[PDB]
Amino acid sequence: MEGYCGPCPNNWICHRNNCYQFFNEEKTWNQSQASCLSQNSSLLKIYSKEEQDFLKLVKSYHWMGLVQIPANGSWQWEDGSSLSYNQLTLVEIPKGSCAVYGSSFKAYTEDCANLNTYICMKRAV
Amino acid sequence: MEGYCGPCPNNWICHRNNCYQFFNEEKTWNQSQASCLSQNSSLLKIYSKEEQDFLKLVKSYHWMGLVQIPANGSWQWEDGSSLSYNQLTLVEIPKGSCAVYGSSFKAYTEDCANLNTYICMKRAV
Amino acid sequence: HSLRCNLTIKDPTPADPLWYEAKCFVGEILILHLSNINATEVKKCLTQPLKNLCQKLRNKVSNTYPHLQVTMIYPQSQGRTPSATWEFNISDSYFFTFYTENMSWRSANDESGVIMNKWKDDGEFVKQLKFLIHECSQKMDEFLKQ
Amino acid sequence: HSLRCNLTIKDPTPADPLWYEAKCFVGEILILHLSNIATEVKKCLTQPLKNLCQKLRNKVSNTKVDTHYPHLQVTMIYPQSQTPSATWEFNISDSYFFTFYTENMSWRSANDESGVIMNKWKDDGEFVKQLKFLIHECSQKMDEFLKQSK
Repeated sequence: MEGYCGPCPNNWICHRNNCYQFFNEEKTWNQSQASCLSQNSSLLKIYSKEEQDFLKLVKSYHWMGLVQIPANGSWQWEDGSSLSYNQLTLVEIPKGSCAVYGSSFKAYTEDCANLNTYICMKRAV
Repeated sequence: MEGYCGPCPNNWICHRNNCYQFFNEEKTWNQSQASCLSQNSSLLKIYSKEEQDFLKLVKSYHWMGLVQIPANGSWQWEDGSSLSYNQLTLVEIPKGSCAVYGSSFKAYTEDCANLNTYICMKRAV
Repeated sequence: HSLRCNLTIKDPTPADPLWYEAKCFVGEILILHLSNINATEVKKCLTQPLKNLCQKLRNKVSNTYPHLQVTMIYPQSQGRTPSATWEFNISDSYFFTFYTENMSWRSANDESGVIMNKWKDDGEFVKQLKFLIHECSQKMDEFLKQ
Repeated sequence: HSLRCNLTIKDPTPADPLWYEAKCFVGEILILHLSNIATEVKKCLTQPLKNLCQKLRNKVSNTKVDTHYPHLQVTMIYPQSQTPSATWEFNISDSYFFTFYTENMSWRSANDESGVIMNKWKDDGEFVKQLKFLIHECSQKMDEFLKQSK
């Protein structure tokens, strides 16, 4: 729609028809994923630094949709697509199979049971 | 529930029909204001913490639309409306008649001649 | 010795507009110097995280006038999981320490403990102290090897 | 609604040593409470109201009453300006009543007996200035706060 961004849920942040919401409730990774799902979305995925540039400015730490396969240490998004080196820099801390977004397209591995704020996203269709 | 956010300039961030853009070029306060004006906008104004909640997460320092009248020490927005302590906490440094936004609804006074990144905003109509 | 970073956060004045300064040493050798006024890999790793931390500390101090000194001490890891000590001094009045290894705290007295408890409620702040170490541990180790 | 400040001046006793009380409301919300025993508007109003209560005490001390619990009640009513003006209502011991309007610096008494006291009170230039001046000093911050309420 010319000059407009959406459709998005009410009060969500919109950029290039991607919808974001920054939730201040502290939840486990699993509870955060369930919250996003209940609102027809998923946890934050970084698909493009260029297209999601403003997210470089988001401070603090928030659950995002990045999960580990401990068997060989690889990481992928909830949707099954692989983590790409040009999407974000992952700072690995020996214990933890989930990751928080931490500004500047960096993520930090974190125990999935930890309580964090979280970011949901609906990708533009 | 799902609606559209705008009208906004292309690629700008939209929330409640307010339009934001984050500019990474370093400019004086005056040059930053001129850049926003040339794009039919003004520098960032905080009118409501509640309605602009996500801006608490914006890291670093950016010129915003808050200016001093040294004669009486008062601070106003570009549009002439007064600074409200319910909008924003201003940390005053003896010398400086402009202010940078510094996350968490806090601003710091700075010399207007300093180079900073800046944030433009078009308020919803 | 260890890698040591000394941070100062203060109110700028007309006589000195500096509000933060960061000086990282290894023994006597100064290896990184930052401030709002005006070894390559480790300098690169540390720079933005320290600037970001100083900005956070400024906001914390604003909600606490006060002068703040912070000392970070990072020993070479060896085979151990990388750890550091963060020492805080607010206006030569309140003192407390954070240990990243087990995310534990110690205050000099109950008055310091009150402020410490307020500060550590800030989950972002505590993460920044821990995360800086894991982000730069390898490059700090590498340099300390040199 | 408006911003309303209710001031009470009374004699202290062993049971209650309070001689003044000030309660400022916006609708139902209590915004400021002062006695001898919202941050920016509370800050603006506090010393001027305390200073006014001291002056009112002196005025009460010099007033000739005739009724069958002496007490002065003063109500200030400030609407959002959207030139800033207020109404000051005075009630001396439920016996004498008069009102000052800052907008045009005008007065109204409920009756001639109230008018006599009113005329004596308004001869005090300092007193009248305090009523007008308080409004100008805090008008902007009162407006700003009333905007929050919306």
